[PDB]
Amino acid sequence: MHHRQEGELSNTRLFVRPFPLDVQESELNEIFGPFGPMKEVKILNGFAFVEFEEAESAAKAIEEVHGKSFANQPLEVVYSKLPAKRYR
RNA sequence: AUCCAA
Repeated sequence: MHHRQEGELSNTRLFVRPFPLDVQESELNEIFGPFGPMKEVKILNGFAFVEFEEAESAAKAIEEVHGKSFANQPLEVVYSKLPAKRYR
């Protein structure tokens, strides 16, 4: 498969889906926040990316938020594409 | 409703 869908995922950058078209960063901060200090959040059309300041925090938020109720259905949580690959 | 950032 092409590298657009393959590569090493970050232990801190989480993928979250499915989402409604009305999810908010304030919702995910209450769900994922109790798992450690968060680095960044971004909500999008069908998903969001929740990053942690620690790998153990994100790894726990997967093992705890994966399969939780949101928009009347169980969502999923797993590792997402690695951040900070941008040039410098 | 399934990968965007940096």
